[PDB]
Amino acid sequence: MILLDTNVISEPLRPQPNERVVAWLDSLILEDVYLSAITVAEMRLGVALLLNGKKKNVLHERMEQSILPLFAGRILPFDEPVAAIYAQIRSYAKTHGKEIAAADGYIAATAKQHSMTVATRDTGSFFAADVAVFNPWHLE
Amino acid sequence: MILLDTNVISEPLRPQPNERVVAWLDSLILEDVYLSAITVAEMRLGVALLLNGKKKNVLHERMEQSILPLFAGRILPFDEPVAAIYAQIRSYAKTHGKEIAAADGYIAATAKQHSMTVATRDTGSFFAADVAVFNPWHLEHHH
Amino acid sequence: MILLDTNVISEPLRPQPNERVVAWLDSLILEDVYLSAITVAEMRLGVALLLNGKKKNVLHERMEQSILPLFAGRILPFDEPVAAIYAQIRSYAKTHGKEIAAADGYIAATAKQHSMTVATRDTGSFFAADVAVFNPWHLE
Amino acid sequence: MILLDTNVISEPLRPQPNERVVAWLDSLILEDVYLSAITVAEMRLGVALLLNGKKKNVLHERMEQSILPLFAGRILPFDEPVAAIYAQIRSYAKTHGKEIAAADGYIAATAKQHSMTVATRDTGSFFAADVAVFNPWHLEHHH
Amino acid sequence: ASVVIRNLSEATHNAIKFRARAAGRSTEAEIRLILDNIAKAQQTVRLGSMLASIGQEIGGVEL
Amino acid sequence: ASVVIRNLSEATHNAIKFRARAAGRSTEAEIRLILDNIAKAQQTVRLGSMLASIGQEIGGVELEDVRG
Amino acid sequence: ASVVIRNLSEATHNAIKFRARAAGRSTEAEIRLILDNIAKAQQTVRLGSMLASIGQEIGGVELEDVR
Amino acid sequence: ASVVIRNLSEATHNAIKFRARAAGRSTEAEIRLILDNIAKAQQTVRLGSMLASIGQEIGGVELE
DNA sequence: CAAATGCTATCAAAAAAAAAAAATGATAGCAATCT
DNA sequence: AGATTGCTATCATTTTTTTTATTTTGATAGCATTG
Repeated sequence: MILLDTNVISEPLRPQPNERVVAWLDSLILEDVYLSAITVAEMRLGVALLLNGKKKNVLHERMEQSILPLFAGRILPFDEPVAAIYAQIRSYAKTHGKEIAAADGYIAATAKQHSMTVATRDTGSFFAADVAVFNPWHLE
Repeated sequence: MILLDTNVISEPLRPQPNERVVAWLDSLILEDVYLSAITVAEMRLGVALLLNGKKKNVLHERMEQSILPLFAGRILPFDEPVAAIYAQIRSYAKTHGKEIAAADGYIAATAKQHSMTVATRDTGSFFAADVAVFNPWHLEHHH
Repeated sequence: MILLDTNVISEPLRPQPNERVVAWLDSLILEDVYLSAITVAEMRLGVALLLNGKKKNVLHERMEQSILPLFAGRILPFDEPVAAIYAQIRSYAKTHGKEIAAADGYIAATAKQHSMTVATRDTGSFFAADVAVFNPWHLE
Repeated sequence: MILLDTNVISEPLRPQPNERVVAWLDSLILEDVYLSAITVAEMRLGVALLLNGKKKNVLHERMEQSILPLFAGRILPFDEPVAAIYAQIRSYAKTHGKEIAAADGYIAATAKQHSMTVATRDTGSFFAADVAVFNPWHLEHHH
Repeated sequence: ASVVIRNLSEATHNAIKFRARAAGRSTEAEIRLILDNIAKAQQTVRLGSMLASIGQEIGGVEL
Repeated sequence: ASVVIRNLSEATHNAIKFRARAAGRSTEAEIRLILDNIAKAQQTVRLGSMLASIGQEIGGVELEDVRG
Repeated sequence: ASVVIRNLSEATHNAIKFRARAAGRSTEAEIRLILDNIAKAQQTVRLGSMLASIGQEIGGVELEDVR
Repeated sequence: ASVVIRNLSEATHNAIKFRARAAGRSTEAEIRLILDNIAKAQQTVRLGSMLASIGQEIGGVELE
């Protein structure tokens, strides 16, 4: 029950990817790692926003043929129930001084509905929403 | 079918609700109106953020016991397919000028999939998404 | 309601149609008259067994555009529920000395299902199947 | 899908069921086998006509509490549309000598609409109906 | 065979459009079908005669 | 809002023309009404006025914007 | 019966060859098995034997012709 | 690649045929999927290395 | 009256048929392996 | 050394996919005629 956040799933794709995060992703059981539609939408947009060239085209190729097919069946949707969670999480934090970006809240509420562990670089937002978190930039 | 964006569903609940908008909502048949999960979220949070008192308790009840139930089964989730659409609706608008805010992209993208018409006061964005839009704040002319 | 046995619904079409039967069919409220798919099957077959020609061609035309459309929605299917009834109806009568043709059985059963009064010139069978009967060859 | 006629489903219940047939029935996926309301009518009538006593009673229960329920949702009715097919299956047979009886027409007709295969011991008739048949009594060879 | 309906309440129009799509047919087919049903309810067919005539129309048949 | 209906059964037309004459209306007016009537039937609820009430019950609200 | 599976990705294919080898059998024997187990799982009820039992329970019955 | 399966129990075949159709697939596609899923299981994907590869291949990117 | 009717029209998009291309389902044929 | 297995191939369908006509809606525009 692990839910990758945008910044995590996209770390290995970067120029100087953090090897600690790659190693961690390499220690997981794919059949136990999820993605939020909101997160997939952010990835797909990231690809789509690239200037046209061989780069954008191969990336898209992979993104759809190699990467995304690995989570097929586990790309969680943001629905009505989850929308209620979102409201609680965000309204709560906000009225107690901690801000939670809508972007984050979406993932948070999702993780929160299936008691999943959000994996992310910015743990503040999630500790606040009362959601198990794991920063893969560390050890343990 | 029509997709109501947050700001319309809110109009009637306001102090001096624009009459033209309320008139248009009544000229509608419920089973034709849909809401995006995103929008429900917004509504649900907009309520949660009010100072604790009587007003917020009632609104919260009416909200969950009256309003929303009326859209049961017609609340559209932002699923994986919709994401793909979202990806294009936004990259497109950008490499064309008018950029779209993620939230608005979710709604547009959702609407587009099922080729629905978005009812919003802020149409200025959606039209750039190649989705049909309608402003109930405005008058109808149609040819 | 009223279910028309095959012989009644087809009398008017016969060469020298019996006027008492025509006049009674004229006193009925169409919306209360039904047909069994079984009966509709024999009607249609009756038209099919005619030598291709103007007669057959027109009869067919009329049968599909003018007659049956009048019963659209009131043509009772022979289903499981009915099948059970049919089995009781025929078993009883038969193990009592009154043979009930499987043909008539399908109707009597359809009728016994929704509590209808069958219209037929063969009253004898249906009385034995415990179903309201009416002989449109008589009056009242 | 497969439509079982009366004689095939009757076999297993007999004194000395036909080995080959039973085996065949055994190689099927229940949810693929169906029954025409007609055939169900028959099976029930065949039961009802027995002499009163233990056998009849037991068999009755088995029929309603065990057999048929396995076919719930798969017992095909003889509805208005099937009737059209019917009229044509029989007419076409008469104009080719080989006559088809009403009962057989009903079953055939049903099968044809849903484009199914009739499993009977008397394929004799059904072939003239322009419908696929299969005799579980015979064997299977090459194509 | 042709009729024009004007000054039609844009809303009644909505209601119809709706029942139309829900049954998978054009809005027009819908009106056509509605009017058609009205006419049928306003009509009282005399089943006996109506057949008796189709009968004499073809020289008589038996089934 | 106007709409045409072509290929309308000639029998149906007369039936409607009749019904209209029976009532004191024009054929178009009769169509408008047999239409408007079923429409009002589809109208299970009026969303606008519905939400408005909720508004009046609470003296009206002004939800925060919340949207980048 | 027989069946030919065309357009089977070499990946899947190699996976199945591996499986078979590891399992000590031929690929055609492995697929035959893989399918068999699946089939065994769908086989909820055995119509013949099921009906047979009933027959055996009442000592067989000969049902009147009727048709 | 092609693969021929002979001497397949009749029942086992009826059953697969059933699964395929009951899901709107041709029997052939059904078997193809089945064998596909099995391969899928047998395999343990290396998510971390998988991506970092695709990234090193396309000169790396930054999807925000 | 001007507004309302009853008919025929326009006219640019949506909403059966003819052709072209895949797959599917059944085996059929061999050379190279195992029993 | 006869059965099994691995690979291709043939072939009459089904099933799709693509093209190419035909119909139908939408929506509202003329025109001569009653609240």
